[PDB]
Amino acid sequence: EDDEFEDFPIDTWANNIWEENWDDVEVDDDFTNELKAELDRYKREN
Amino acid sequence: XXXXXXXXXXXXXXXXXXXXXXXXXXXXXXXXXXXXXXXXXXXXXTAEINCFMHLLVQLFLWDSKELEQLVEFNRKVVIPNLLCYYNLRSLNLINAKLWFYIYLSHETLARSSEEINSDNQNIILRSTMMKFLKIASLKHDNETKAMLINLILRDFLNNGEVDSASDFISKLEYPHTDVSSSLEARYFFYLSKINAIQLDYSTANEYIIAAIRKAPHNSKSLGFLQQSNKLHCCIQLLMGDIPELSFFHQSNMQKSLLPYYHLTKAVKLGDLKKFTSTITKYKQLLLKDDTYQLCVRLRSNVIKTGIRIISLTYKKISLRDICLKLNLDSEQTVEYMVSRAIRDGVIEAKINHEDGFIETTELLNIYDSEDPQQVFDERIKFANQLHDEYLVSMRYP
Amino acid sequence: LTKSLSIAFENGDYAACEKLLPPIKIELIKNNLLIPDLSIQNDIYLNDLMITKRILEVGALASIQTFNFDSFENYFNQLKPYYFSNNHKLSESDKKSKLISLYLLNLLSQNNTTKFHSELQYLDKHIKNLEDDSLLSYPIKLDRWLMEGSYQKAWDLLQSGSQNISEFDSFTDILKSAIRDEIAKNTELSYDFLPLSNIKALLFFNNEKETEKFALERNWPIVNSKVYFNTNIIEKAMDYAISIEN
Repeated sequence: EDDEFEDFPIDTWANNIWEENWDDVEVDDDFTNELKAELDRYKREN
Repeated sequence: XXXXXXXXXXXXXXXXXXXXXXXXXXXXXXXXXXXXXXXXXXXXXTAEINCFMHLLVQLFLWDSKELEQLVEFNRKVVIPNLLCYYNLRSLNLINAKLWFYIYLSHETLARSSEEINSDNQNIILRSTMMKFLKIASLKHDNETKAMLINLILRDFLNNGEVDSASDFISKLEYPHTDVSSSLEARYFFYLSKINAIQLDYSTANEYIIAAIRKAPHNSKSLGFLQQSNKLHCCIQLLMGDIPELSFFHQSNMQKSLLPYYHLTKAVKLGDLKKFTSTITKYKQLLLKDDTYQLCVRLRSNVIKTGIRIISLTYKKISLRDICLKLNLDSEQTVEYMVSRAIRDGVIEAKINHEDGFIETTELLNIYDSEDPQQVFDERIKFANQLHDEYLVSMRYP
Repeated sequence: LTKSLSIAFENGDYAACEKLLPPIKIELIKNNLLIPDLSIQNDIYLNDLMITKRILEVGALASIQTFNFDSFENYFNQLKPYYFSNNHKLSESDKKSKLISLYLLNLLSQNNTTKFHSELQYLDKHIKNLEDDSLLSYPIKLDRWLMEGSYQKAWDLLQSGSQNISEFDSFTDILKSAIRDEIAKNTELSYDFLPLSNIKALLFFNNEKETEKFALERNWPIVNSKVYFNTNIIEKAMDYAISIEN
């Protein structure tokens, strides 16, 4: 019960142990940096 | 020498299902070959093995990478040979491996150069394949039928004809019972596909799922799974159901799914410009298969997502702001799009026009009243006849 | 006969074309048993196919105004080998560029989406030299915008068919209505309450009275410019029981 599948070639190319939620790989990295500017930006005005 | 196997393979010439087994090792019987070993058959001469040795010629060439006289061979030789095999019943099973290659190089030949001689040739080709598709259909050889069917389907989709193939299926009955699971999954594959392009999704995920089940695995059977799944992600996505990450991490295949893994990140977020940008990024990559024009349909789905998220995260929003979050030009654009989303059973809102803000519907208490009675009742009954059904199909012991 | 069609379309009257076709259909039955399907791929044969194309072409173009739509699909089906057999000489006629687009648009008019996208996939590998969509963006784009659900651009295309204008104006009047119900069928569930001027704004009326024409046709009760769009428990118990003790 073996056939070559020569018709479907395996793709040719031109060249984290924990399971992830997507938002794991959201990983937008923003908040740490955006925050500080938000905090101080605020309290300079008040 | 090694030709003993060729003689030992001829010891498989006794009767009936031996051929099946005969084929199995013959799958790997092509590991060693020589032109002088060709002279073996020269000394070996019967016809029922004549076609088979022609198989060995094809296998020899295609593996040897020379396609010219392989197809040239298909014509000049196979046609004389083809007539003889028609009388035989056993030969039809053997020829399937034959046909499997016949089309192949020809298709592969199309990737060498463009000529209308290839056109007329392949018109003849398909024509024949339908001819003794009918002939074999009356001869009731399941395997060679299914194979041939698959080959002409693959022809329609190397062409652009989904419809001709569809109505073709409409008049088809498939040799279901006795098959090769690989051919079965080639069928379910093509089937699911064309059934999808026609914009009916909910039956496509079925046949492709079966193309996952019925397919073998090994190390060779990969590319079929790689390719299929490259489709399966598309259907799952169009239908509106995001696939889970582990679907994008499975085996070697995970290197190929990458653009799709850049689509869902685009889709789930519901941010159009990122989507479009990605489509431009990977476009050419997505063209090597035809999943492309499937994927470019998502522009509907993406926006649906955008609306649904803007809904779940806000009770009521001025149209202005939705139009900002979705980047769109005009509010007038919006309430067309949102008015659409509502009808589709997505948002469950209403729209305040004169102030122009969407308001999403609430849960409105009512527990102390009898509405939970009605609701629970419907759910109950619909649980019963599930129980019923599962006891009606239960009868078999 | 062979000059009769020349006199029909060169005549310029498409009812003269129309009823002038059936008498040609017979010599197209014999010649049909001769010329079409072009299997011979013969070089000197070029004349037969050259004429034949234009024959069916005015078959379709005439078929438009005459409501004969499906028929020329047939013709279009019959035309398929001609433009889609690769050649520079065979596939040229601009009646292609307008005709195909006409056909796609037909498919939209009939709300057959399956056939439509199937056709997209078809045309793709042939036209694959395709630059944007030159004329053909009209039906395509016309489809994508209503797929997404942004109509205003679509309606705009309906205003933009007049540049290349042909009798698909009729189709326009089809598609136009085909859109409005949508918005209607949309807005029915959208929100219950509209000022008449706003209905005019949505449905792309240039008229105030066409509105309540439509709304009556839609059965919408109208208030002065402003429209509005709108088992005992014991039993249940015994029901659960009798369902259990079967």
